[PDB]
Amino acid sequence: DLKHFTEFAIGAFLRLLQEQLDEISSRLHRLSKVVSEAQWRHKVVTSNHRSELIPMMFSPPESLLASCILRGNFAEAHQVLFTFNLKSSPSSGELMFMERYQEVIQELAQVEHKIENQNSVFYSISDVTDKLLNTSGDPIPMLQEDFWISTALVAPLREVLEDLSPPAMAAFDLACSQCQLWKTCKQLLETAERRLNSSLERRGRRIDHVLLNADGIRGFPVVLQQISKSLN
Amino acid sequence: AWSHLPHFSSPDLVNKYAIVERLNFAYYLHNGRPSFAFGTFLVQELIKSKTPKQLIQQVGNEAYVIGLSSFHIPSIGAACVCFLELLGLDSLKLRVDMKVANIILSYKCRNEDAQYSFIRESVAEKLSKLADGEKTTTEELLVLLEEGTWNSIQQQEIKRLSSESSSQWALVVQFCRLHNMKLSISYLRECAKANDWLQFIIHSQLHNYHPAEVKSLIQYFSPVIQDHLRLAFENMTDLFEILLQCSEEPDSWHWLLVEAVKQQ
Repeated sequence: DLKHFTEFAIGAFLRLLQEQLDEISSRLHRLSKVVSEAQWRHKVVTSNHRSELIPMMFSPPESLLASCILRGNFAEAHQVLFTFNLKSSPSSGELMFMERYQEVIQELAQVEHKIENQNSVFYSISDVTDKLLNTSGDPIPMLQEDFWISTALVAPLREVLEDLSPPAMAAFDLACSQCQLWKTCKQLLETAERRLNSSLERRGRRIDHVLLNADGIRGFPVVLQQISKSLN
Repeated sequence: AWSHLPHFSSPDLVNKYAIVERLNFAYYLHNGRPSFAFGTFLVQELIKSKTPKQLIQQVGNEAYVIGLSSFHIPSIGAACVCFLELLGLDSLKLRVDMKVANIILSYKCRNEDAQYSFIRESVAEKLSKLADGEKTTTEELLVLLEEGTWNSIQQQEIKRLSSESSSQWALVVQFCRLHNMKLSISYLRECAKANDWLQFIIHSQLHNYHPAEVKSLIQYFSPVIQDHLRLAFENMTDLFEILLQCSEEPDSWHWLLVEAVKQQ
């Protein structure tokens, strides 16, 4: 009775598998191609589990990239990006941000304590800001404003969305990333304010302040100015 | 019977296990991408929210869970506040939770010797328990809050019942009310034993101390400034009294008898 007896495998079985494959090398190309993507993924999937069933081992290339971003590791996911036979997802820009904003935050984090100790810089901080605000090479997938509108595949809340500032939609986020010094807050607010002004000039629309949202939006620029004036 | 040469994506098997996922808002929040968090949330869900009230409430519940998950870490807390504000709901439940957990540090760390991570796990378990509305656990948590608050007050090296004392102590009432628990008698007594009326008046007042409690705790002060107080806002065992206050009944013939049958 068979039922009586009822990642390490990702190594062991693959061992004899590649052993037989090489012995033969000393349909099959189709067969090898199916196994061609395994070991790296097998590594990566093991790298996925080690980061934290075959259900975990059968994620769609979208869900595959999802798990790759899950731990927040870009270097390991880079190979999956290169060999996935697909390069269409905003997660590309997400990886862009994870690669850039990380070192950006490290530099900013050092810059704050450096500034305090010197008092015990603004141009460099603004430069680090632009390092996300401006792209040296290809534009950031989120760098487009209507890219948010691009994500809209359509309403009553479209006007609410017209209050959005995608260029700041990450700028305020990062200001909340770790901004932790007095003038540092001052700048991380003021530069984002410059961004908002640029958004409105690009928006070319008036500030319908009285335009209360029935759906339940409390005001993107409204909340922004609330924080600004509160800091003031 | 696997007739087709299958692989990591056997079509029938692929259907048998097609389990896809979208980048849920936890990605941005857990990272901390506030404005983008709300905006992408709306992009995916606001239109998709066929039940805007129900979906909004569900998202709020998720936001509260996420926030409670990360008491110590600063960035997660700030993100939680911003996402709640952009949501369109109250901004006091999460802040109350955060302030309570933070103030619970001192007389759990500077008084007990343990690795901070086990303490964090225990606190998180207790926090989820409180989220279940565990009234007994709620009472224990508030009790510890009072104890640690007293320790912290002492630490600042000031009078235990000065003005800034109440200033820090406000949170004591704040929590109890916020969690719909009976207003605990925190500093009323602490001033009651010390014979300081112009704290049992004021600090009685500016939180709306329900009229039962103030009178009930009035019996701690002194011989003097006690009779001038029990009668202050009112609105036996002595024969010179039981009969003096016997000119008040219907006539008399029953108050005295009813009082005298009871006590032999």
